[PDB]
Amino acid sequence: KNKCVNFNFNGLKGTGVLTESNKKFLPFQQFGRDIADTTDAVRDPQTL
Amino acid sequence: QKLIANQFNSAIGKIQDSLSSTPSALGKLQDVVNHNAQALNTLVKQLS
Repeated sequence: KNKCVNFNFNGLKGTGVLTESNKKFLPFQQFGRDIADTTDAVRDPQTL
Repeated sequence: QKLIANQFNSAIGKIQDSLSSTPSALGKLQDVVNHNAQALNTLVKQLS
């Protein structure tokens, strides 16, 4: 966490910084998109 | 002289009050900003 890392979540590849999220989306919801229609918030598979 | 001074002061006051009370007077400048903003937004949408 908290550094420039190349991440691969369930085949979703990307590069960026992973931070603890205060977002509160409902338990059934998995991904989180933005205005530009790209994933900015994610939920880890191993630990929810 | 003093009549002209009174007319000038009253005209300035009327301009101030009318400019305050009319929101569409400054559309042109406002319009400018809107264009740029909208344009930028459109470009972002093109990534989707």
